[PDB]
Amino acid sequence: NFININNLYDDNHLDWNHVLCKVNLKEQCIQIAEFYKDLSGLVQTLQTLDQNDSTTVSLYETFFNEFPKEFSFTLFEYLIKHKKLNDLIFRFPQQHDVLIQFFQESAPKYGHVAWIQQILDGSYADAMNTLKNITVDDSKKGESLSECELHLNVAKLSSLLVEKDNLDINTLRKIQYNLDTIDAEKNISNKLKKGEVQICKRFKNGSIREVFNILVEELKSTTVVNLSDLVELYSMLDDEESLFIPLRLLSVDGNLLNFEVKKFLNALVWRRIVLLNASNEGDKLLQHIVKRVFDEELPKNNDFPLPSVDLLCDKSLLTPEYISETYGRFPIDQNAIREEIYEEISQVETLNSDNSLEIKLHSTIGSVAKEKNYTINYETNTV
Amino acid sequence: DLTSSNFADSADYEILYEIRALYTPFLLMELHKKLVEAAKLLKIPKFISEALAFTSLVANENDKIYLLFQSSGKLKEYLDLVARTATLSN
Repeated sequence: NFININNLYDDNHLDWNHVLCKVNLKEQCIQIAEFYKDLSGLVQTLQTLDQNDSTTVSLYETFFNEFPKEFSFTLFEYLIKHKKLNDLIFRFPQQHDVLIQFFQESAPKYGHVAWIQQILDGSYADAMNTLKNITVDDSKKGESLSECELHLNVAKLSSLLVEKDNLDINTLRKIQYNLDTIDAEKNISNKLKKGEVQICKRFKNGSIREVFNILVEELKSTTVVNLSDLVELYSMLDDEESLFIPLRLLSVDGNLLNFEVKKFLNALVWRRIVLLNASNEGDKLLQHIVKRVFDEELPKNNDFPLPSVDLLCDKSLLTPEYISETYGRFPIDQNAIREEIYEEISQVETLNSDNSLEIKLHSTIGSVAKEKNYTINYETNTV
Repeated sequence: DLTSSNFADSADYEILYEIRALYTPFLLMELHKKLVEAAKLLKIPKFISEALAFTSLVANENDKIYLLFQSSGKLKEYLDLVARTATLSN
């Protein structure tokens, strides 16, 4: 069964022996011009060295665009790779290849692997509308930093003045949504060079500060972000310049959350904070960050439980299968995080005796209620 | 309209849209007629780029001649003369 490796040699050295029937003398090369119903290599490399709009009156092709198993294999093999344009293997469109690709895209063969006319040709209408399929493959990332910036500034500036009608404004929206994740790394690279991050002296110990410390070390230099690791370093983050930034991610990237996973992320962060508030008296730590949850109007833009007693007293919310892979994406030990999260739970229940940690959640929402309607809940854990 | 800090009016915008549209691709197109009726293909009558070099020189976001330009109505008129610039070397 060495079939595939035989016929490797076969089509290779038919294409080689169809540019070797071109550096030989000629008369019976007519018997390639005429001469197929199956087995390609008669127009795959027999005009694919020059422009294909100068050979639409030639025998090689437009004679094989009616022979089956010849017609379909020319335009298939030319639209495999042309993508990334900020590379040494293609470089950018401006000359020869651009005008061939025009032909092969508005065609019975299809895009989403090439979009070269949908950045620059002339077209706005067919270009940016079919470009919309491609700007969910720039969902929280660029390809190159310099390439993503090129697609989006062209799609932005194209869509600044809408002249395929003027009502067709959808084409601005997700284009803006994607410019942020390259802008972020530029800004933050210079900012950690100055540096402003601070670390907790309570949870310094453990494998729980290693989600935080990695992200820091990656972001000294220009690096495309991951979002869920930010929610998951929450309660191990210190300083009051940032201590409220994944409240944003719960809202606007809570859309990228699945609406079942988001609940147990919330169960993790408020169970860490209740213990952290046992070493703070006054309950002021909780009081300021539950103010920011009420003045952005978090529970009324999406479902969101406010810290309360049930969401940290049950061990039916503990899901190990989730922890073994959201901290199984970094080189920390999987048991090390899982038994740490376990002992948070049994410390909530050892101090729900004499109402110790219970009253401290009750009085936090209960004092930021003298000027807002938000008050303690626990029959659903939502107001 | 190029900015929205100064005064603009919408009634008076649609008659920018369309008046632009009538003539700006003509001036563009008469550059491209000189390729095959004045035979000047570059800055010398040799070499045929500067029709193939113009296929994304028409595309610019610095003059924004891209956004008003039809994807079948002006683009088809444009490429048929490129295809006659190509047959000066066929």
